[PDB]
Amino acid sequence: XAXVXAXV
DNA sequence: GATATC
DNA sequence: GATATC
Ligand SMILES: *C(=O)c1cnc2ccccc2n1
Ligand SMILES: *C(=O)c1cnc2ccccc2n1
Repeated sequence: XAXVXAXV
């Protein structure tokens, strides 16, 4: 759920 | 480092 | 299960 390097 | 909503 | 980036 975090949106950092992936954004899910 | 830099992590939480589906 | 469902994950990558400066
Ligand atoms: C988002 O809350 C979150 C938490 N754990 C994960 C594990 C693997 C892929 C994506 C994820 N997203
Ligand atoms: C993004 O590429 C990425 C990869 N690994 C992580 C681990 C912990 C927090 C954030 C992250 N972001």
